[PDB]
Amino acid sequence: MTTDDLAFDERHIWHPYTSMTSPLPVYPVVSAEGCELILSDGRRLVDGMSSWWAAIHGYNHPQLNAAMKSQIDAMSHVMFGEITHAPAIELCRKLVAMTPQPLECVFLADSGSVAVEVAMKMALQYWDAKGEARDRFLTFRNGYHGDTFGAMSVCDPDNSMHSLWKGYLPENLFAPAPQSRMDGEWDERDMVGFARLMAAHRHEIAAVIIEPIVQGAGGMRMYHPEWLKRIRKICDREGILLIADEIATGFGRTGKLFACEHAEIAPDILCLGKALTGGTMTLSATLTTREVAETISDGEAGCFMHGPTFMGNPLACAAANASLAILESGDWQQQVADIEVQLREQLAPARDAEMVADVRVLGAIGVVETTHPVNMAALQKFFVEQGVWIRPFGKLIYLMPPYIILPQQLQRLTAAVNRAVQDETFFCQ
Amino acid sequence: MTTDDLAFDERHIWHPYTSMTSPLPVYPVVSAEGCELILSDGRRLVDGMSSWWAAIHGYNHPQLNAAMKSQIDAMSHVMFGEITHAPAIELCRKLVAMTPQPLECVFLADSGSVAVEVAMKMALQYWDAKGEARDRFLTFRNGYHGDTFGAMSVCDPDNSMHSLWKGYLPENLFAPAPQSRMDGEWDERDMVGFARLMAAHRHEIAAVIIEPIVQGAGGMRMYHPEWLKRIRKICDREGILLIADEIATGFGRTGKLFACEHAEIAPDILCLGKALTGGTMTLSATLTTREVAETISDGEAGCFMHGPTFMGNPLACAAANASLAILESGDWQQQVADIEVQLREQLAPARDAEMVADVRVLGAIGVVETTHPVNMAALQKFFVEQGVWIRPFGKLIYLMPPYIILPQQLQRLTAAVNRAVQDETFFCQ
Ligand SMILES: *Cc1c(COP(=O)(O)O)cnc(C)c1O
Ligand SMILES: *Cc1c(COP(=O)(O)O)cnc(C)c1O
Ligand code: NA
Ligand code: NA
Ligand code: NA
Ligand code: NA
Repeated sequence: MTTDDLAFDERHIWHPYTSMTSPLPVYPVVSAEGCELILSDGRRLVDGMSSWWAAIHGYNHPQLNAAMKSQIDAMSHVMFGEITHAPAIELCRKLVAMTPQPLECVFLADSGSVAVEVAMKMALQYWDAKGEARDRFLTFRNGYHGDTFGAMSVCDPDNSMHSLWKGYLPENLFAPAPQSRMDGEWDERDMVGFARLMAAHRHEIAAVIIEPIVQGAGGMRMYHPEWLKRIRKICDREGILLIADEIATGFGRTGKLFACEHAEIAPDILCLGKALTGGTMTLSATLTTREVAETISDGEAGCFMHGPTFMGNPLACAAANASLAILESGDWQQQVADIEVQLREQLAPARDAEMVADVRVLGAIGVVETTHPVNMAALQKFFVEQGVWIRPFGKLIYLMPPYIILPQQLQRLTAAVNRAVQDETFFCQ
Repeated sequence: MTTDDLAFDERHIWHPYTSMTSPLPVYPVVSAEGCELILSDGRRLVDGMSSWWAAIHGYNHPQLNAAMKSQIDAMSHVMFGEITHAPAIELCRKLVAMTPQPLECVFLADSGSVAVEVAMKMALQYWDAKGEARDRFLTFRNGYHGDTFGAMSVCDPDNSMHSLWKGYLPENLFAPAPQSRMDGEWDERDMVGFARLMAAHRHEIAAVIIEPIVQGAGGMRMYHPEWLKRIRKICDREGILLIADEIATGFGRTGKLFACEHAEIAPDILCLGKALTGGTMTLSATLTTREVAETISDGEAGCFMHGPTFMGNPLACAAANASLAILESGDWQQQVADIEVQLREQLAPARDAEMVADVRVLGAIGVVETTHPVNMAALQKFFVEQGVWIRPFGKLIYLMPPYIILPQQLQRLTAAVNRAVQDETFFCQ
């Protein structure tokens, strides 16, 4: 990449949640290997972000590469309507086995947002074929489920700018955000804003949808698994369906294969993505029980009414099988247990930092929340200079590294974080 | 693929728009090269579907493969927020150059539906920034724009089952389906429902959104370019935004690179996809003008509120560049013009077939509408037997093959179609 390349980027190319009029700098990445990213100027950053949850195996993993190139040689894409193929089968084969028993019907899709639209749509079609008028969704505050309209309607109203879509956006129910903390004391009084919400719309709710244990893009919070136990039971008695978005938490990122395992519960609907394909390309997965599967298919339409052009993309499915294959090894269990300890350990000094509100860790997830928003460009510049890639946001500086990160690598990350939160230099307001 | 594999699929794996209790047959493809698809039994089908538009360069293209493998060797993926890279930059470099001048700001996404959800959100955010109260969308009936909630909102209310989502889905404005046909008489009465819809909602409409010239999966209809020119003026004189969905018509499918060229008009917002990457994997793109792009960033949000996890996916971006590179050769124009010739000639017998309502051709789009719904399972089975892959839908049998297709290959497609609409056998009265 050249001087004129980088100038084309700023003037024409949108980035996630970015201004065209005032964009802040970006760093030119030409390649990536192991737990590192390589900038065009040859610098190597240790990766602290896993490209946002996804790249749990690092980059240029050889297993991943070979599976990818072999599938391309057979065909990297062929339509799924209505053709089938070996990658798709073996992917839905794994997915069903590794998830709770009742989850055995699988809808592959292209992104996390699309899959959340699919769960959502499954819930409405389920109640419409049952003769029940249930169009409402119930979710926690601070939740994040995607950027598409439907999923936007289940995101934190304030975090997101729902005032922006005041009028277009359909109005749902948001219970207070889970106060009791993962590995903390369960306070009964936590269950009232929810209790009353179910009470007054109990007749109306088509589904409850939350991020299990970890609320990701809504603030990296980590609530008490006791919450999900309470959630499974009310849904069970109410009949209303439980949607688990494990698109961020999925595939043992939290120290357990799926996050619902923290409360030994299973959802009625499970959304997966991101880490699904080991951070190689976009793929998504929505699983459900056969009873939902059939009650939707025996309805008015005769079918579940969804089906994107690139459904079941063999290439993606191949990356996915390669990734689940790495996991099946089980070696991830100790990688994460080890990363957890070193995260909990080396982030500990941080709570004594004047700028730090809270430090919480679960699995390969280390969160250090400040009392003021980071100075993005400033901080972002200071991380690179340290040889590390860490994408901070609002009041959060956090780590979520490849499972394969070497202790000395984790160490630099954790050292950059402490370093960065002890001076008021990289903060505003 | 083995016997229980195919059985696992039928019982656990969903397909586009399919029933889990009573799914219809499917065909197992093991690989694919050029313009043919190969079944597990070694059977070889000529592809007339281009895997639903996308595979304009056929399958296993050598340029396509090596670009993919090369990018795979540098990195198949790295987060774009906010990092940049060579595959993304060069893609948007090609995008901006090849589309009408005012279109120079690009937002990369993962699928068509998502691209449409971006176009809509740009439109709403645009009017929030100007203090104007415009939340409504104007669009033609018989249109198709995606399967996600927001895009669902502008799909044909009947074709799509809008009763199923009565309420949740926002209720938009629907002009009648465009009566005058591509290459025919422009009849002024055509513009009365539309005029009157705008007349009473002139003030409310944030945007007009339609498929340019060809109405895709909602009918395989072909309207008269005069509709696009007239629409550009009303939009302009009202100031309202115009969104063209070229996820299906884009990259020369109709005889011109982009279908708005038939009317020598430019949208304010353009959606792209499917053929973007040569149908290798999913990638999307939403371009807009610098006035829209700046009016939104200078709004309350401080950025365009979108950013998918895999935004700017280096792997996909790599595939697209090669596919666009192939087009740069310019061969597509006379390859497509020629395919247009053949469809016109050999689809001609169809109008003497009892079962055929209409026969229309535009570019390498051959359409044969029947008088009754096809017998999907039956029809689908007969084509396979013919050595061809044709995927019929509702009352339509249509062909849309790769630009590379051999005259001898095309011949078979069109001859299978002709056979198939003589008797009443493959149809369900
Ligand atoms: C990342 C995420 C999503 C979004 O998926 P996209 O690929 O960005 O569309 C949805 N839900 C949760 C919980 C996520 O972490
Ligand atoms: C195919 C298509 C879409 C949908 O894109 P997906 O990848 O299937 O979500 C949207 N609009 C038009 C005009 C299309 O042809
Ligand atoms: Na299971
Ligand atoms: Na059915
Ligand atoms: Na342009
Ligand atoms: Na701004």
